[PDB]
Amino acid sequence: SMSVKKPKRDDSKDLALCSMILTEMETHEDAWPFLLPVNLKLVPGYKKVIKKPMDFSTIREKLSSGQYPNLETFALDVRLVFDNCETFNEDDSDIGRAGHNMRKYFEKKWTDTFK
Repeated sequence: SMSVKKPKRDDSKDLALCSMILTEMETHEDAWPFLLPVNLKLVPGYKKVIKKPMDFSTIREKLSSGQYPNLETFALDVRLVFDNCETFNEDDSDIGRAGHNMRKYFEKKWTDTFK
């Protein structure tokens, strides 16, 4: 509350560390469904159904331009990529499996870097 604060966690490295995580997600072999925005002209249903599209290149641009206020808003966009994927793709599909795999890979790096 006013004039009452928990001890200050060092957040000076968070930007660099989120960039590293994102590099690792970008270079994963199952990243291909997520590298670029879904083409809303060429994929019927996507625009109407997925209210907030998100992809790794859009996260990279937001990160590089100071549009993440903190590490949690960064994790929310990464998770949005996978939540979108599950909303639109059957579990038993190449893309549906890719999304589960990448969400696992992410959540481990996240815990190991920050928790």
